[PDB]
Amino acid sequence: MLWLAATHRNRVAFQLFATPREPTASKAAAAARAAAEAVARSSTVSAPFTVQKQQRLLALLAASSSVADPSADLFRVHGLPGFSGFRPSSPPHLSKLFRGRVSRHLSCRRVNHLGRNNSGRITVRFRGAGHFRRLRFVDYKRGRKDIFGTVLRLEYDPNRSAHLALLQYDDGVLSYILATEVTRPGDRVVASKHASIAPGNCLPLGNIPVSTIVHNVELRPGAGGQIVRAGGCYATVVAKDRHFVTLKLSSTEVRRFPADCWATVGQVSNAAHAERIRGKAGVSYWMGERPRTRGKAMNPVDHPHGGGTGKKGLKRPPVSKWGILCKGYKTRAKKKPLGLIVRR
Amino acid sequence: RWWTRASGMRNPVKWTRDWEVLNRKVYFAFDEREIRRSMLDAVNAHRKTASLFHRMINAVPGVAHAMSLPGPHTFFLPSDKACRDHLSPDSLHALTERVAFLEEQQRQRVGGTAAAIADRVAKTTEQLRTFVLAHLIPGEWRMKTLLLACGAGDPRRNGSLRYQDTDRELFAPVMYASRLGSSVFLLPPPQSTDEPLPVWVQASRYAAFLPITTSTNFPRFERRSTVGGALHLWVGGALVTKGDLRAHNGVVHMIDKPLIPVQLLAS
Amino acid sequence: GILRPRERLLLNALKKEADIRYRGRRMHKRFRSWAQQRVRHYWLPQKVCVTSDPQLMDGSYIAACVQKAATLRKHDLQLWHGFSKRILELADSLTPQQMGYIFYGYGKSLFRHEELYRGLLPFVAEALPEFHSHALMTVAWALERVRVNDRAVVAQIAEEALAKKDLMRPADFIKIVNCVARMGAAPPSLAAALSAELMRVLDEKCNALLFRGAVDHVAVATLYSDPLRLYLLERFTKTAICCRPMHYQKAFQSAVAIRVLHPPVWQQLSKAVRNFYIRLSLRRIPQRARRPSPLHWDVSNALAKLGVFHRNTFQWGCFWIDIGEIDDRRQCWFVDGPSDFYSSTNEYTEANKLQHRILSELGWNIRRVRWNDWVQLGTDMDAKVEYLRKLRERPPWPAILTDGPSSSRQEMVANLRSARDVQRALKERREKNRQPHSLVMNL
Amino acid sequence: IRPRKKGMRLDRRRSKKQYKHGRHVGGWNYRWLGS
Amino acid sequence: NESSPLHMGAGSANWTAVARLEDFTLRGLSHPPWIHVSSRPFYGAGGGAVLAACMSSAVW
Amino acid sequence: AKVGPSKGRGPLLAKFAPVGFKKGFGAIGLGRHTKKGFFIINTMLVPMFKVPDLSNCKLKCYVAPDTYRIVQQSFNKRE
Amino acid sequence: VRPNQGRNDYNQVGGKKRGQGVQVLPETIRLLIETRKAATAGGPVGRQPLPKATEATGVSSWGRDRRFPITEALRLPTVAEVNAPWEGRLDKVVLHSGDISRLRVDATVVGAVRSFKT
Amino acid sequence: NKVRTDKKERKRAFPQRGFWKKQNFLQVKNNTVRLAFAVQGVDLLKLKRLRWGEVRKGNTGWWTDDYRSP
RNA sequence: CCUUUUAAUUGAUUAUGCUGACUUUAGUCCCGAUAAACUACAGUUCUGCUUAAACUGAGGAGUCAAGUAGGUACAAACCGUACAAGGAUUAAUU
RNA sequence: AGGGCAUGCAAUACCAAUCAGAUAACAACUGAA
RNA sequence: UCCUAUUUCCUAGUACCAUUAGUGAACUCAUUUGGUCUGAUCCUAAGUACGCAGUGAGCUAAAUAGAUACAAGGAACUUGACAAGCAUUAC
RNA sequence: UGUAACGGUACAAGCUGUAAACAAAGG
RNA sequence: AGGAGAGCGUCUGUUGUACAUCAACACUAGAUACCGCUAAUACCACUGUAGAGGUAUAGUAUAUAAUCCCUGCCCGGUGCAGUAACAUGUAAACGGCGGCUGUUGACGGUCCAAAGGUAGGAAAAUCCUUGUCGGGUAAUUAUCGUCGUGCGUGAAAGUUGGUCCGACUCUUCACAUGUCGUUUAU
RNA sequence: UGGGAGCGAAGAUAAUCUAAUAUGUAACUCCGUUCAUGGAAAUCAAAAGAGCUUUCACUGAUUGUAUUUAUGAAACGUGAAAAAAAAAAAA
RNA sequence: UUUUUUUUUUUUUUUUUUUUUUUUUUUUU
RNA sequence: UUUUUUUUUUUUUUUUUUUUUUUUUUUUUUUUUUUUU
RNA sequence: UUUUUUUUUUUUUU
Repeated sequence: MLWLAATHRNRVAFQLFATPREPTASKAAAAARAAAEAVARSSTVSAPFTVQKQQRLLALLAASSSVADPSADLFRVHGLPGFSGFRPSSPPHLSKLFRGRVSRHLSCRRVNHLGRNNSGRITVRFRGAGHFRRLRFVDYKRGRKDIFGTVLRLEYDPNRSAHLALLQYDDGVLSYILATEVTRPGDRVVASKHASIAPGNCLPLGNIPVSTIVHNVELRPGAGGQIVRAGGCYATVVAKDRHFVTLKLSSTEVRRFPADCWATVGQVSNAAHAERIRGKAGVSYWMGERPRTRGKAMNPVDHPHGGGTGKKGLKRPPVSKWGILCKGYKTRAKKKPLGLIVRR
Repeated sequence: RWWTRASGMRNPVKWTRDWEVLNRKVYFAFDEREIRRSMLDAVNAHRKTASLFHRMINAVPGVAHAMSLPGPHTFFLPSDKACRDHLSPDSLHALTERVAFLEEQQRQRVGGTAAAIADRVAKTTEQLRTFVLAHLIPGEWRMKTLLLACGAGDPRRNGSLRYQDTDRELFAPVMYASRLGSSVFLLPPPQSTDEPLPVWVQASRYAAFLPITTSTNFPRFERRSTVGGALHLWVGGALVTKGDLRAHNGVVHMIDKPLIPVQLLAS
Repeated sequence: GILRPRERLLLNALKKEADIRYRGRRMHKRFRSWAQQRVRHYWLPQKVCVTSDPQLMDGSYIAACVQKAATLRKHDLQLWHGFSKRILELADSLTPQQMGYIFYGYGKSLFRHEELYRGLLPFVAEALPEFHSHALMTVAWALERVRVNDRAVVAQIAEEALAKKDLMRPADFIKIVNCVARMGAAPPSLAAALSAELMRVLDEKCNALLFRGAVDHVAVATLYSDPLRLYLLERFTKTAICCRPMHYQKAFQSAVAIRVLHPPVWQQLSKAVRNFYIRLSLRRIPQRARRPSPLHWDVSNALAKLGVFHRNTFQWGCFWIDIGEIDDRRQCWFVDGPSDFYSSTNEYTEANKLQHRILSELGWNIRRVRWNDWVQLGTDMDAKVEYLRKLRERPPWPAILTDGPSSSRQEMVANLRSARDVQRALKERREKNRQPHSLVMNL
Repeated sequence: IRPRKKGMRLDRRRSKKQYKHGRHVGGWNYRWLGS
Repeated sequence: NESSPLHMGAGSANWTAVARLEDFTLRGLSHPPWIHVSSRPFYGAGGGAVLAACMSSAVW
Repeated sequence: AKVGPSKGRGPLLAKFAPVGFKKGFGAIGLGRHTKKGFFIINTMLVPMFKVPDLSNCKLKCYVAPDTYRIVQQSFNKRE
Repeated sequence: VRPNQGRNDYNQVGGKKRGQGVQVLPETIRLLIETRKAATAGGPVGRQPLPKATEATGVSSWGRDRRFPITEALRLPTVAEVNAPWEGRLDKVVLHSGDISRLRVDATVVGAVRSFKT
Repeated sequence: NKVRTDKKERKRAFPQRGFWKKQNFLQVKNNTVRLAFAVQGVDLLKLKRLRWGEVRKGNTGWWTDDYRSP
């Protein structure tokens, strides 16, 4: 959306967003130190957030916490006959998610490419135009240091497999963040090295205890989470160094990361996304998918597989449309030197 | 500078002509219409009109959080004029002094006296919260809904609301030379009150002049508010001048009288 | 892309609603037009600053400033009074052109300040020979608007106009005539000469557009002779198409007054001509919105307390009546004011006298109530009721209206000032009674 | 010519190509006036 | 095969043809060709004072 | 061709085209367009027609035939 | 999205049309002004014993320093000289294009108001 | 087309039995014209039917000559 | 005339040959769903279909084509026809 | 050639790096004619 | 003096261009009577308190394309139940 | 330079450019 | 376009075809392979764009076809993965899987091989244009049931199939009927 | 324009096929033709000697490249037409 | 009632066309 | 739930922008600074 | 899809 000069950057000369209030920078420095000490005083928890602890907290949250027993009879629009069969799943006052519209000032229109490059030719096959979508302004950088923020509601992201959260700071500014499995409307978060080891809290890798479940880990200092963002994904702390932190990713891969980078504590929301079963091809049609035609039912010129008839068999290895093997054939530059990768 | 540029009256697009199908779009465009703005937005929009209320809402904590919930609600916003002309001078001055005290406390924060201040703020906040929350009513109640509820649409109950006439010889002598020479509906109790709210309807003064300028087909028989409309809705003996302020959270109605609970009412 | 069935319906209905709404807006819009005209052949080229130092200003500067202020509608007392003060100092170095501009500005602004008019009049009188059409027109036009009669100077203006007829503009000539007739300063001979020149002017250098401006009921019946009357009446018929309600009203009024006052001349008209006027009356003529005055309301309250039924406002064919009794329709009252009389005097205006006589002729029991007499009563209701009762038992006014006693600026000012506080105290008392003040909070 | 195709082509009069030939009604050998 | 004057004028008009990599030497009835047409002939026995010959080179 | 100047159609005109084509016949501007579709007209750009008085003019369009002989006779005197 | 993409001039950042209400910084102004000012910095040359003629006849002029020049009336060419070829009447009339104020003359004719007020 | 440029000459080649007659519409049109002249008071049909050198003042014809023996 | 010469491309029933005319097949084939009446003393023929209201304070609820297709003497000719202010207040004249 | 001579052919080239248009702040930014 | 305040506001003669206001696919195409018929809407209609539209003559041959009515038997026809038939009959 | 459109001429494959087939006489 | 038996079988949806007149493609589902960000892959002006302003519950590639059902053996073999710096692991990736002879024959001899058709179905979208017996008819070789030899197919190559389902072949029942022997009238 | 510069394939011949010829030919872009191109020797020749550049004839279809099909105005040399080293240290 | 003009939205120029003829000492009357 | 519109302009709010600005058209009304409330 | 005195410019919204 934005210009290349406005979006492209290699080197970063800052890792925080400063919003001073005093007339002079000398006073602002003292104010920042006071805020940091205030957050340090409040911080109390330092134990690692393990899977077992996560489980135990989830059991408490989803066993007894939710009890209101409300009078839903009065919570409805009186005198509205409604549709002739069409009814919502649940009322807005009992739904998990917010029954509304995304913020106008935190969203924009989505440019649909249809899987086409500048040349105008089809690049990405099987790409349809489904339901209209809006790009969300997700705040990946926690620039707001030494400040608390409470959660107002949880939103749905069509573009992501996880849920979002509407964060509001004390000053009254609204921002979007990646929600968690634990976080519920009303919970408070803070981004600071002196903060406690709690869900939602963002702390450096180095400060984060060992054997701690984390997510939204950034590659470079102050760049944003790229290695793990999807729902149900998380990383683990293995080892620690004076300048490096060893992390186990979701793909069972061991890699070292800088000690200076930031990371979030917890698990991405919507853990049960891989349990839905589509009852008909209409779901795929609405999602923006297209039918896939196998190469077997193609002409020899169209596809190598064409013409040649045969079942599983063992003589002639299969060939893709591109003339390249697709079974156990590694696709990686052997010359590319391994970096911070420990175990691949 | 294209194939077609006609607009407005000359709309190139073709629309349905069937009255049956047309009768269904009006329902969707009026009743099932969606609103983005919240109740607070609506309230704020008329800050000028209700400054007292606008300030109390943002001054006393708790009310702001309560009036932002997803559940349907119904709100009444009394007017400054109504407040002024209803409330006695001493009560009005005392209320304004406490609102200013809370605003000053917040300004001091953002910028045995210490012990007494805590008790004073604790008592004043509860009193104002109680006062404020009294107006709030669960559920969505529309003007039409109330009107119909009050028996406005029942032919057996519309006898005193349909046939209205006045002396035409006194107001239009030139056009007449031959002559020369309801029920109570009970609403759910408020959030901070157990007592129900009675609502009724009344005939306006203007309604008694329609026949002089309209075609009437009546059968054979055998102070006054200046607000417009044929019918006047009285919600607990407060007249409604404006209503149908639909929002994402409910509806807002402006009444010409401040509703005060018995707990605050004197002996 | 694709939309949800639910949303689709709502969007289509909304869209339809839009169309309906748009169709429903341009109903009453009849007289509108995308095209419009703006007058631009009057602004000066030079740039000035209204907010500048008046001392550094000159005649030229001040003249410009005055007109620019007027055009921009920058009504500021503090600003205008400084202009007046500097003008008084620079009164002896004003060109005829500048004077005219000044006058026009003042008049357009409606800046009621006699102190300046009275001081600038004598210098105009001396510079009359060097005056031009525009200046001459603006002087009178301003004077008329501000309602400051000057029979000594206005007459001179007219005479200079007649002298410079060969150089004057039809429009300015017409406006001069109109002004003169309204102010009532033209002897018979002057009137006659004016009429004679006007007829030739109208018949030689006037069009449809320019002719319409010559129509005036007050002027027609007090300035215009029979020969011009007949020609005016006949040409109006022909030029009616290119007219406005404002001219229509005047025309109708003219017709009525002519019929009522001059039967002979009326009969002298042709059948065709007569028919026009006959049919005219039958049509609905638009009128501006009207409402009672505070004085009107006070009088009405006193009258109602006395125990008499009446109306507030109503039209009667071609004339408005202040008060009309229901028990006896014949009866009628009229509430006067400062504007009803000339500045610093109690003399009635020509239009007021003409309307009084027309109704008196037609048989209307007409009564008049002054404001300077009324103000004296104060905020007492019994005194006003007795005042009204004493008037009621007395006979009505004569056909011919007369003027009141002498007055002065001092007195005028005093009266105005006095009334200022009465109109506020009565409003406060009225407004206070509406407040019940019953509710008492424990707190 | 389509919009996309037309947006990447110059005018023929922008070049000297128009003064490199002698085609005329007489034939293929045109001599300019006053030559 | 539809009739579209807009299309026709936007793709096949006088200003659209000039952008075409075609043989402009061919004569065109409704086009701006680039073929020279030899002009007015020599003079016989008429008045020498009224023989026109130039304009854009002589305009003043 | 079906469409275009090839059958005596001539150049395209407003009449023979869809709604929206802008093409006049030569005129003089008398105003400007606003930001809402209105048009403010100015009287300053209107031309002025100058005509002398013709109330008393002895001259006529044509000349009497007898003029020729009188003019001719004057020439012979110079010989 | 239309086929307008790919062109380098597509959605260009900053333009003639875009920028219609933006003014240059005072830095530029100052720079320019200073540059222009600093183009003729040098010491005096020639000779100036006596003051420049800047006052009327009789009255001396030594202290009254004048920045502006003054033109002499007695030094101007006449209309006859102007209209003469290369090799009352117009022998004593001059048509000058300049500031009247800045002219040394014996008398000057001025149009005052009737009240004679400046 | 008046210009004679379309393919409307193709069908005409083949023989036909007959064609429609818009008598209903034509009659109406004629009637309207007749009425429009009658309101003024001039007979059009009469003039469209009278013999070349025939003179018939008013509503008169052959029948008129019957009783007018003298 | 005779005699010498000629780079004329110089020679015809035929390439289903190219460009035209004119015979035979051959007075053969082709003809669209519903008409009638207009008198010698008054009148309303039958049938198919069924949005045919033109001030009622509101520009008849739209787009497009016709490169002007319901004007005009039983004319495939000539000559006319597009008014957003509705010009006829033409309720008068004779 | 005495006088006159609407309009269109997209024109700062009687000069001056290249690359859209009334011929483009640097850079991004690329080239067989 | 008990109105929610008794806060003046009809309408400036008006640049350039489009238009046949009704029924009808009026568009490509062409074996083109423009307009009747062939299908849903637009009018609280005994089909809208008379609306639109309707093109030579004659004649018992046979065959062919269709409609109505067929004794008894009721798939014996055909590769095949193709086709045809039933779905209206005291009121 | 070479050409296209509109207007006039007798509406035209010519001529012509609203001054649209001519100024011929400056003492 | 009806009642009943039985063979085959995910349609709705797209389209006239890989032979003997009787098809395909797509899909709800499962499973395999590649890829840690300037990702893989694609266009093939190369410091570009799509992928994607996405981040291993993500992206892309190949093959199969129901929500479930128990789903056989084989790495001698091309290729890929790995490295003794050419063991070993991948058959839901990549062709497939058998002779003599003796007692209806559990059993015994011998040759060869990586392994030596598993179960189920079975006169078949396959052998053969009349396999035995039973149900229908005055006649049934057409067709259902069954036997499992006559030739033979063959398991995430998709086999078998309870219930439900049907614009898919065929058997058979019922009403009317000019299809008819065999042709008439308007 | 068969002139000069960049890039530059195929039909065809070799009775199919490679090289090769076609051909550095066709299409595309640019210079615009005697006021042009070119150029006054570190050249050619061999033991004599010619003396910037350019056109024609002969030597000669000789030498050479190819071979299964072709291509080749070769170098020295002779004849002839046209003939051209430099205006010049400044005033 | 449209077209024209701002926005969508584009020198993605509809030859003989435009609020577009050299761009305010305009003689304000 | 397959997760849907907003800029020109209108209204409201907040102001130290400007003849690039509303007839030298017209009506009504008790009325307005500083040394008359 | 902007409606009546013309421009520049900021927030919210049925």
